[PDB]
Amino acid sequence: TNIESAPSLAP
Amino acid sequence: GACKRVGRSDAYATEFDLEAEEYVPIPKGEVHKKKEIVQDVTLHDLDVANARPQGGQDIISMMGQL
Repeated sequence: TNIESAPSLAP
Repeated sequence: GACKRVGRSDAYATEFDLEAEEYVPIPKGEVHKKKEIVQDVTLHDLDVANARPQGGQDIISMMGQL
């Protein structure tokens, strides 16, 4: 529901 | 049962801009390797190994003298 975006934690 | 730290993987090389750390590439081969090794010792190597603690067991040996 446009909550499909994803962040990251790798350097 | 031996193991060694080869380094830190260089995918982490930018955790910081400076750290006192040895960044190495990830191994490019198979993660597991099986090798046939024919190993030689002598009966004297057995003498030495059974007579006294050897190598990294005998840390106090660094003092010399007795």
